[PDB]
Amino acid sequence: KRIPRKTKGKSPATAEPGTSNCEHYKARPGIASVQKATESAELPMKNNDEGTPDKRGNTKGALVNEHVEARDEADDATKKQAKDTEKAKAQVTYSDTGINNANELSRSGNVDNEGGSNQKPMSTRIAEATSAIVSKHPA
Amino acid sequence: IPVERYNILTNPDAPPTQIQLPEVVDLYNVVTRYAYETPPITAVVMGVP
Amino acid sequence: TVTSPYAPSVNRLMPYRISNAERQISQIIRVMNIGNNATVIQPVLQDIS
Amino acid sequence: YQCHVCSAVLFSPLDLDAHVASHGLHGNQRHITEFISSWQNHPIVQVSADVENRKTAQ
Amino acid sequence: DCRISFGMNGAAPMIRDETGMMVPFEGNWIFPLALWQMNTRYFNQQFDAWIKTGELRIRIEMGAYPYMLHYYDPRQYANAWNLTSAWLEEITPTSIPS
Ligand SMILES: [Zn+2]
Repeated sequence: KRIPRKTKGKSPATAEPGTSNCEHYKARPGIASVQKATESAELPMKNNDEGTPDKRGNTKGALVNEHVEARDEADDATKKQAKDTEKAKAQVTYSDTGINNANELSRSGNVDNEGGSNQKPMSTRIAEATSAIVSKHPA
Repeated sequence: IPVERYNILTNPDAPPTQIQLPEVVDLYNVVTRYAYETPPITAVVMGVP
Repeated sequence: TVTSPYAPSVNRLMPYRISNAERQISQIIRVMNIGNNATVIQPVLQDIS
Repeated sequence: YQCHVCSAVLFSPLDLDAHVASHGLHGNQRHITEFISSWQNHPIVQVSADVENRKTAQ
Repeated sequence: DCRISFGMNGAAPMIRDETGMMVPFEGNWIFPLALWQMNTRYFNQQFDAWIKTGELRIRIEMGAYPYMLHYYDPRQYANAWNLTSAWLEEITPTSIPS
């Protein structure tokens, strides 16, 4: 009865006159197609985690600017839309719309939680700031 | 042996569920064991004229 | 019209009832998750389409 | 065989005993939801997404 | 709103009248043909055993329907269940045979 885990942690009956299985009816909406569409639409949402820290305290994600991050995510969504529609150019674009949206920010791994850039990760900053004041034995 | 932790045994005039939990935790208590059933979501989809 | 029959039992446990406050808090968390990232909006609209 | 509660068709007596448990009847666990329509013969069960080798189960 | 309720511990099952009452499987009934078609399978398994040997009787109201004839010799035993069962179990949410 032991249930596994999904992740890792710290380690005279005669046949009565009603029954039959002859399959007379077929649904017009299409049970297989409806189940396929439901499978596609049932999926949970993507986990947008970049900007948040890991165990050691270092933020996750690339070191690119916020606005260029938003632009790249937009046109990647456009490419994925085209791929889903199975064409060469997406017809429902998320990028290069008519709206001027030059102030939009999208969370990236460039900025830490304090509000400073991490060109030198948090663990490295802590380590050097602590090593700056250690001392040895006299002799 | 600390008799304060074995209260329901040592202390005669103590109700079987009494616990002095914030100060000292007891090492002999009254546990309530269960046995349930968790059936799956069943339905019989009928049609409407 | 859905119908789901059953027999009289008291040891049945189907934990599924919550308050609107918890639903609203979950909705707020998901709205924060979206975070101007069109990649987490695209599949939803496409699949509902 | 058949269950006179939900009108589903079974094949083995142990199958019927295991099936009535979903309604609450005893006798002498892999499914999450179990539906059945009344105008056709096509049940639809639903099993967890991590299990292996699902035999036509959503 | 036609709902069925299974019988338990020997008590007979019951079906819901149009006026909210629930009755057993016996007597004179009146169905709309669409009401049967929408539940062609759930109804066969519940009702056919009672129409055959029990005391149930149903008046499926249709208005118009094509028919077909079967002649038999009167001086020999004849039985209609093999004909009238292959019709009930073939009623469908889209079609009916003769
Ligand atoms: Zn059943």
